[PDB]
Amino acid sequence: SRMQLSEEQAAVLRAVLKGQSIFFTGSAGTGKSYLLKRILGSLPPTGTVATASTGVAACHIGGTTLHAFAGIGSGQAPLAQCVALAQRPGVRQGWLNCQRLVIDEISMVEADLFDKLEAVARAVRQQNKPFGGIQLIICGDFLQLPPVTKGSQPPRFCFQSKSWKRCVPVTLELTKVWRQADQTFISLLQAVRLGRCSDEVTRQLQATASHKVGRDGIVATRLCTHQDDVALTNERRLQELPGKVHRFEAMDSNPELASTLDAQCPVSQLLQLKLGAQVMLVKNLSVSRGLVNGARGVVVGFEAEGRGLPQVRFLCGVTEVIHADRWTVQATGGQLLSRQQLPLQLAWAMSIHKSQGMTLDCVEISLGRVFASGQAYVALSRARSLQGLRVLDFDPMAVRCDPRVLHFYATLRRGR
Repeated sequence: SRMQLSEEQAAVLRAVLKGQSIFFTGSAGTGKSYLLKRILGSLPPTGTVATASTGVAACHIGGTTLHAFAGIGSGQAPLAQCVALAQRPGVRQGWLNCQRLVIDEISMVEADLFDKLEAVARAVRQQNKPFGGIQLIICGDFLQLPPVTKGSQPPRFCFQSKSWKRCVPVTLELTKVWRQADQTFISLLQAVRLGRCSDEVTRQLQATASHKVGRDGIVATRLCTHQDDVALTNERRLQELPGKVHRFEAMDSNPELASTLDAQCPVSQLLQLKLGAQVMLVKNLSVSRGLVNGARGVVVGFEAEGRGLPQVRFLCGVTEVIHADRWTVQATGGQLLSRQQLPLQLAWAMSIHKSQGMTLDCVEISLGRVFASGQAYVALSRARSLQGLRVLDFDPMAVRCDPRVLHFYATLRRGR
């Protein structure tokens, strides 16, 4: 075990191994990802179900989406219907065989959906205990973006559900800046997350507006709010370059489901590159050499023969030819599907949604406009340090947070 756990992280692990349902929570940069991986290595594979609310986060933990596991379609039908969908052959044994259920990215789950899931559990398993007697291991942070709904009315946070207190009797916090993160920058994030933008926070961010962050042909990625505008942007920037197009097609086990893999793993069926393309790594190839998720680079060549694989120069100081990697996704019903493709994305632009669970080493962020509660904090959390970041037109009016969620955190802090 490469690194020793902190006293706060050790407490979580203890509780989990005694069989207790627990929610653990804290800002970015407190070691939540490291702790999830240590929990999943410590538990028996048999009966342990790793899930996340998103595709992006599910892949980072080698699991599946909560939507796919559940098998209740959208969750919006009456209980008896949801319950009938969960009874379907493959979907049903997943519920029966689950002993411990890990759920990352809990901020994304709306309260009415948590309540539907909890009742579906008790019915399918014929067990009167909370969530059908499953040991729940829940990770996230409600000071992130609010949950989305389609349901016409306001969305409600997961902690407002009728079954939350019954299901989650112990909550523990991670508060210290983790040993793989920068003290100065995480301390600034922790102030922004609580809505608190002092004159010194505003100075430190405004001071980055003039920063040159790239070098050696690598330029900063512009962080954006919406995935579709991002794809058009990256495609237009690639079209402007004069080099010939190089195409890389995925090898899929089940090509009749490519759309599903496009939507759940971090790479597509077809990757196009040229000399000069701005790229981002999306697998951890080597932590010790800086080849981690979010590492920024530029294409500097292609192999002259064979498959013509790209040669990438990274900001971290590595130049290397990038080969195909593998991802496995679990479909509703349980079938394992696989995609082999290069672990690279275009990176003139990147959305907040597709960058969850990672940080970039070369990034530009615009924060003069007001966004939702938690938006300024979540965007700044995609950077690593003040050195790798340029903030345009920062305004402390950009910083808003949800007062109901602040009171939830203040109660937790008063405990200890």
